[PDB]
Amino acid sequence: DTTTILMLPWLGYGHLSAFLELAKSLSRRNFHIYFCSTSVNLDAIKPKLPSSFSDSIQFVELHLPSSPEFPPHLHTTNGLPPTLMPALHQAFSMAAQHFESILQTLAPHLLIYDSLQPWAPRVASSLKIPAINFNTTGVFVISQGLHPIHYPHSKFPFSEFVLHNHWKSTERTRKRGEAFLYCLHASCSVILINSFRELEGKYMDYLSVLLNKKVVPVGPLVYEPNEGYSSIKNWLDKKEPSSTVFVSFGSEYFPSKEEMEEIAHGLEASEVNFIWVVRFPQWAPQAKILKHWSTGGFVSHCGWNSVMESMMFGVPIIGVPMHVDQPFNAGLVEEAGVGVEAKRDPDGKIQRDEVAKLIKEVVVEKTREDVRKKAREMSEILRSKGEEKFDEMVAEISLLLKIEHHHH
Repeated sequence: DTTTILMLPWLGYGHLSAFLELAKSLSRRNFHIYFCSTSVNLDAIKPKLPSSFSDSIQFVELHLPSSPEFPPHLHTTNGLPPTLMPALHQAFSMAAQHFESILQTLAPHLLIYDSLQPWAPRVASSLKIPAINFNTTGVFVISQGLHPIHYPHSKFPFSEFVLHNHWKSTERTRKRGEAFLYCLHASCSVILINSFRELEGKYMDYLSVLLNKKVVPVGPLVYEPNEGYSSIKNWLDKKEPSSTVFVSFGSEYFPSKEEMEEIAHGLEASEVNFIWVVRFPQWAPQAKILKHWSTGGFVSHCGWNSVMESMMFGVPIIGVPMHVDQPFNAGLVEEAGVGVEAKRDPDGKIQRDEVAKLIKEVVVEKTREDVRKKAREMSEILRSKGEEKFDEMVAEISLLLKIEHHHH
């Protein structure tokens, strides 16, 4: 009979997008995919799965405990009030017993889990089902955290990047224990990750050594669009080449009113064209917008998907980080030469004028072209990479399932 994989993303839009792209490729390689998340997430990613995959990728609903005031359409981090974040983690924790009922019933041959379920590799070991880890974000930020663990004294070897730590609850108590999580099977001996070596080759090689694991890259996993655009195309089509920037901040961080005020001033002082329709706690075609001639700028919060999309498309990155991984991703962009970072002032807050200085210097004015060279060059290699992108991954999955075949 055919082979089956259960895919469990973390409950976030970026994770869902990454996991669906990996789910699609595994379908094309003659695997049966069990795509498992909550009903609200499955609905939000359902549009991106074409009707040709209906027999090879099934959506399997995970039930979080619901109540009239915390109902299922809130069982996701997308658009969720931050003060409800504790409940979502609690409700997710409690979904472990149902997830086990899913594994027992489906009896998959493999579990590919996101890096945020502590109970997913623990439940899969109980049923003797191999489970591989898939990280949807970059390796560069992970090696910065594991470097003091072994080398508190040595400087970070390959990078000269530094951070303000102005960013500086009990999650860390759980995070450090993963670093020391053991491994006596081939299922955890290799991890898949959403990056490509042209961007983070040294950091994958370094991370492979710290973790004692094989770091198999399967990135970048960017989703290409197939109205909204019709109205927006009018702006892009009319304006001359390279005169606009896009402002993206994501659906999980809602910038503070002062922060939005300081950022807004960067846009006005920069005297640049702008396309921004931000959200508030409870959409736009970002990919299509990044893929127009008029587009030569991206003022992004530097989430991994936004960083990957620009490098794939070729649009220079104006970075304004303000959350967990953004500053590192933003440091990596500048090191790579494919963008510039706006160094937020020695004060805690964002510098209103610092943002404005960079947008004009990069988009309206070709003051910095060293970056533009790097943006197009990077995008050429990404598109050049084709079906070999999943070659190394398929080989390890094949080998892993064969090893476990004897352990019975």
